[PDB]
Amino acid sequence: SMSRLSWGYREHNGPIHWKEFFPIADGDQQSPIEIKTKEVKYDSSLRPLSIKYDPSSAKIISNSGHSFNVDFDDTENKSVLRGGPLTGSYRLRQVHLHWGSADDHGSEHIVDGVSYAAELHVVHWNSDKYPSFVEAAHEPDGLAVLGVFLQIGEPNSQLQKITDTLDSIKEKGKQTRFTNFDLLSLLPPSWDYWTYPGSLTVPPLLESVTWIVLKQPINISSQQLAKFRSLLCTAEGEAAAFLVSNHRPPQPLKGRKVRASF
Ligand SMILES: CN(Cc1ccc(Cl)cc1)S(=O)(=O)c1ccc(S(N)(=O)=O)cc1
Ligand SMILES: [Zn+2]
Repeated sequence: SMSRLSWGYREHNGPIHWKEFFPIADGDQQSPIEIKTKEVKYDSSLRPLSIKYDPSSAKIISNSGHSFNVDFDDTENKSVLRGGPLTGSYRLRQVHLHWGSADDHGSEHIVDGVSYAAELHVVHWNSDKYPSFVEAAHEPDGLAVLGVFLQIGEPNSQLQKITDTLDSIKEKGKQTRFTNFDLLSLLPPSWDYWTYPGSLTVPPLLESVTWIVLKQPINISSQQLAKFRSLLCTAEGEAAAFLVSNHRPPQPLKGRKVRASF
């Protein structure tokens, strides 16, 4: 029961099957990717990242069945990403997390054969050119996603505000008010990054993303990370399954180059 609404990460509907309903899964700019550092193009024309996140932008946290979503008010330019490889201003919309079944893997991007325990995605859209997230999502330059690796280490109290909420939203489709979220404090100290043209890592897998993957990981404890696997991918009433893993394997580069800021 894989379909154009019923995709997932289980055996019958996981990544291997997404192509059945989203043929672009086999496209030439699919994400995520293994970054081979020896092959990175160190580009002196890449600018520093400019990041401004207003803690009051966050409105709600939700269980989609595929991850947790922190959703932000994107009607104003309070929370925006500029610089790096980007032209103009990209407005903050959504935060996701990806993880695997155990702490030794779970990230979407892989760096020199190494997988991190999880990966945070910060999703933004080009509001200087496009009227809306929906319109931007189907343009090559419409979206910018900031990726941050999570490694097992000392408990991160920055993750605590999110993990404290996870019982509220256990069932697929539950949401809770979630505000005064200091996203910028969750980022690592250094904003050195890789960048490449790609796609959404989930259906519908649109090739509209400028990926900006931060070199420096942040921490998560094993017991924090296990909270996310207690989320259900099934709705209230239906037969319970856990969201034990929600990452897409790396995809073919097909001529693309990864550029480094550093
Ligand atoms: C981008 N969304 C999917 C989507 C995009 C466009 C439209 Cl018109 C409808 C749905 S999303 O909120 O489900 C989303 C965004 C970004 C990513 S990711 N994990 O690649 O950065 C996943 C999912
Ligand atoms: Zn994501």
